[PDB]
Amino acid sequence: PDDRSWLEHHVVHQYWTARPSQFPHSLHLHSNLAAVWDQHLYSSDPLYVPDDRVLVTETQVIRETLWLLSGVKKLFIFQLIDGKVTVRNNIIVTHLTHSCLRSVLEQIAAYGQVVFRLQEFIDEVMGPFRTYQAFMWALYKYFISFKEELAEIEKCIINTTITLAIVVDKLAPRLSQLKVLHKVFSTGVAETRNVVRASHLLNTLYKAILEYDEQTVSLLFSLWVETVRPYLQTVDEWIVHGHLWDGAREFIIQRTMVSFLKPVLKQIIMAGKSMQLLKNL
Amino acid sequence: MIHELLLALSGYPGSIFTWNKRSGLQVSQDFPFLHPSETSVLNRLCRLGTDYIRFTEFIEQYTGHVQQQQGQGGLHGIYLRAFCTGLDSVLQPYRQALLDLEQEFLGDPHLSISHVNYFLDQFQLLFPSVMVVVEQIKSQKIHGCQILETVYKHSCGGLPPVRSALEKILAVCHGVMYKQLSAWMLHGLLLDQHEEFFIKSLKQFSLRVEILPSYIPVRVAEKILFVGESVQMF
Amino acid sequence: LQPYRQALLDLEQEFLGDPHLSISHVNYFLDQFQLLFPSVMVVVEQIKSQKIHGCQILETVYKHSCGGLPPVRSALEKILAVCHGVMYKQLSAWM
Amino acid sequence: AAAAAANLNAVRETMDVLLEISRILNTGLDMETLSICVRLCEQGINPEALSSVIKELRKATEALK
Amino acid sequence: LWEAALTYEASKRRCWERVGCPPGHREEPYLTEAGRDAFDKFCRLHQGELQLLAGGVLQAPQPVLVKECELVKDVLNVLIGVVSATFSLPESISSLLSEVAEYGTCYTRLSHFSLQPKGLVFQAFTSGLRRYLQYYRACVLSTPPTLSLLTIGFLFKKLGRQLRYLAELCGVAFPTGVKLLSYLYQEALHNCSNEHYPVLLSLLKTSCEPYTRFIHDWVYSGVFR
Repeated sequence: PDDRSWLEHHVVHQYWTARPSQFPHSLHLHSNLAAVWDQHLYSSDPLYVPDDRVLVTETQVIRETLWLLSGVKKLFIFQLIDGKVTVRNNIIVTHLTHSCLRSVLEQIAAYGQVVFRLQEFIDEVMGPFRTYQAFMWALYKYFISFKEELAEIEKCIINTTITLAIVVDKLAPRLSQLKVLHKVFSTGVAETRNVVRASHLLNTLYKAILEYDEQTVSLLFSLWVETVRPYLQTVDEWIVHGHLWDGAREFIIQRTMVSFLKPVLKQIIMAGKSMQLLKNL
Repeated sequence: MIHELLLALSGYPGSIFTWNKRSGLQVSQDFPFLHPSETSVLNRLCRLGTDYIRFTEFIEQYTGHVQQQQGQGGLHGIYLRAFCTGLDSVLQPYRQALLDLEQEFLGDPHLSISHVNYFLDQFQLLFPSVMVVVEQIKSQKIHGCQILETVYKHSCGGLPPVRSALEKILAVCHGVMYKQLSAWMLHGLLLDQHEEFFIKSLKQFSLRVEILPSYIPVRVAEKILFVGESVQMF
Repeated sequence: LQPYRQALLDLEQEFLGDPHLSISHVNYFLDQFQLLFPSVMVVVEQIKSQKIHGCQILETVYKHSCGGLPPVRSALEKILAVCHGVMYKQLSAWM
Repeated sequence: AAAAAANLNAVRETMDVLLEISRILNTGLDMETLSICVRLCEQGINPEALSSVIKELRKATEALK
Repeated sequence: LWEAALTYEASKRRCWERVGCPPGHREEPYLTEAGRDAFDKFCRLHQGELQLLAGGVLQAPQPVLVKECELVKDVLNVLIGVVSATFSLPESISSLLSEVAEYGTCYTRLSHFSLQPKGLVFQAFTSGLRRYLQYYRACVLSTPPTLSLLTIGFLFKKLGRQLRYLAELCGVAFPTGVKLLSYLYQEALHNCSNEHYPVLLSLLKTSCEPYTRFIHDWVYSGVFR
């Protein structure tokens, strides 16, 4: 009826709303494994009692997964119950029976957990002590370039044949580097003064770059460079401006501290204090 | 979606995105075309338009609103105008981005909502941050030179977009202070009435020490005070 | 293992269009990887069963990169050069 | 229609299989001239009789050259 | 005949639910596999539901008819300050409509003040006002002769607010002579470094051009002016 008809046609309306799914099907064993296995199960007499599933097709899984991987969630599939990922069990296609399926979506949910912990931290930036801000900036710069790939592949669904095993395999050298961040960030989740909490995180990066002393090392390198960036500024400020930096004791020098600047530290102190003794002269 | 999203984000909201004064922009929930997949992207998209409407209301509120004076001075004066004028100059790439979005919509309108979210993620961090600076400026009814200190303190952060954006507004507000300083040191005349510019020979030309900005030492204020008192004397 | 990934994409790309292909095509087509995988299986199970994590892992690689069948003869040759490449940072920080 | 195009898709497949068999036997016929000969083969034809004419006109495309 | 048809190209979209020759139909297009048409359909349905739940008194603002370019030209004409049909002299269109109507109401109160041919400083003040009116006339219809509706609201954000300040500048008695000369003087010092500074400076520079000639008479010729 002129609005509802266009809605009905050019919007699916069958895996997110109360409506049984329809799609023209190509039967005959080579793509019919779910229905074949269903009939086999019933013939062996379980006795019957089916599984509550609404029959969703193949590509809808692909679109829903891409949105889960991009960084958003709370879709119709893959909801949270306390902030823990959970797979819907009403999914089954006219093939694969949903036994391999529950497992492949379990791996995708496991990566969604890794992105959920990060988004919880990043959202609580807005409701941050200039090193945490410079750390958030590194995470954010990763997230934009990372979100690009997931949007760009979703464009090719609107164009082209696409299946699951290509887009899973394609994201292996991206989900690999993400797990390294899941382990570096766990030490910054482990937690004192905020500068002690910052040193406990910051020393992990300085250790992790020498661990691979490639592509992981350039990532950890770029995460390192943007977080010692406040400190190089403030030590230069102590040298030329002749005063110790006050940031509610955000500064690592005692006048709790990493091994980065330790082998040259006496040359920092012996320059800053001597400049301060020139300010009084 | 096509005209509506740009219309809502630009600050001319409708009935899909009902503007509230207590939640900003908000979609009217479940429809038989709106479903939980696109919903989260929509909710994240609403924040930009919320902050934008607040910004433009504030800019209109404190720019061009008097004709040389009710009689309050915390709700009037040159520094409020200068802040709103600087914020209007900073907001230009958001408007430009929405223009380019419409051009791509015309070329093909089958662009998903997450695509627009992907382009506008660089304003997605910048808009919630600056909102508390401008909100504190309104709520605390700030008077005199303390506006400069308030924005200078938040330009010490570790997020480059936010820091650069607030620093430009502080430069705009420096413009007015330099303009009154061109008068008091050179003759002694004031230009800014009822709002402080950290300076008033002797008394009726003395230094007001307390209001002085935090990036300026007291020593240079003594030097300025000498120049003004002496040029007034001879 | 990347040519074991590509050789799985090719099959699915065939099956999307072709209606009459069956199990026999996959069993047939992946017969060359029933020579690579069982013959590198003994190398990996040798390194796990008696645990090797020294530099004498490389001698045990050079015993099976001699091969005798071409897949297990040419596969380990890729790996050994990368192992020496990490030792060429060790032996340059030495020298 | 649509079911008249799925059949024609299944005919496009078959024509490409006959195209492979045409190219490994290295017939001078390209994709266009072969599409005349398939229409002839649909109506019934003796390809010994077509082959005797094609073996002469292919030698008489180079006789007046 | 089969071969006359055959010389096409098959679709690249295919599924493992569709192995027996999909000619391309889809898995039923998603919401954003349609746009700028389906847009108007759900906006029309939402508006109809609103009109039902109210009683038809909620007043649909352009439910369909008219389209974009005609509405753009109507939006443009209000900035010329002359008569329109739904502005002062989808359903998000009312919110844009009110802002463009309020742009036109402050445009009109300047041409109304500049049709005059009070003193000599009054005519100089008005002749300075037209120097901004010309920039505004150059801004509209040259940049958007038919171009997109939202570009109007963005283009006259920096300029419509300034024009609305100029509406408060004009009286619509208003001062004249030395009274006006001190009025505009206080306008200089109150807004001395802003976006409103050079326009007010150009106003003050020429609104004293009669006054200096008045001062130049009784001293230099002994005859009062």
